[PDB]
Amino acid sequence: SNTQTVLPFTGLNTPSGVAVDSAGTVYVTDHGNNRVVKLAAGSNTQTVLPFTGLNTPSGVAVDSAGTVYVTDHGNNRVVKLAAGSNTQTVLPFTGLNTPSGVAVDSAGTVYVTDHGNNRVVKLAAGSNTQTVLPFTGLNTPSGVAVDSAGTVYVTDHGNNRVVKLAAGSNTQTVLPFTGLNTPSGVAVDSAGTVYVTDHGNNRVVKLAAGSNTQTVLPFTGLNTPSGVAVDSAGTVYVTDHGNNRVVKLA
Repeated sequence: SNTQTVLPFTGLNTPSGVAVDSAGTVYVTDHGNNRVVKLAAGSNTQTVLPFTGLNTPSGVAVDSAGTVYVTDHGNNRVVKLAAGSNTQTVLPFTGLNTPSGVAVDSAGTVYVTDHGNNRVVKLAAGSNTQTVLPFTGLNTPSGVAVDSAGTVYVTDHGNNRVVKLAAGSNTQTVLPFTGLNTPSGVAVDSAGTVYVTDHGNNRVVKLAAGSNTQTVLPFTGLNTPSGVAVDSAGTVYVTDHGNNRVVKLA
């Protein structure tokens, strides 16, 4: 599709991040209202999820069981809510500072950009010990995504770059995006194409794996976009933070 459409979230205030599940349900962190909202595909009526005591939530991820994970940025913590449950749990990360983003892999391992500590941490399901991943030379990571191969992708805000860390070898590669300015969010589709919100340049750009061609997607009029998500059909969703809206492109 060539035309962006605004999703009918109601009462949104500075959306900070977005995730989409395999049913096309769209989850958004409403940073300004301290809440997380979701909209089923084709619905006009959002649901406010029963998270509690959030403070400027910065990011959201959804696992294959429908469990929703939120970086509760102002409380230095990560919370999760199982599908159908009305009581969140706090994941046992320690020492986080203003965490910016979250991703979850097919094993349920949770990855968090610990933005205030310039590091990326991961916690396997059921574990008490978090692991600092061997990224190097980060400057304020702003978002994270993980693919089926366990490769972890991170937007490096201060260095205007996207990095990926291969599982096993721990080889870190800078993806050949160009002209980025404060990238804010990242998503990866099932084909390995990487999508990035180029916050400082008000655009969203995608790069297929191994390519030196980046594509500006035909969103229009963006202002400081904060997050991106891509569904199994290739539909792209963006939190257009500066315009208080969530836009999509099918």
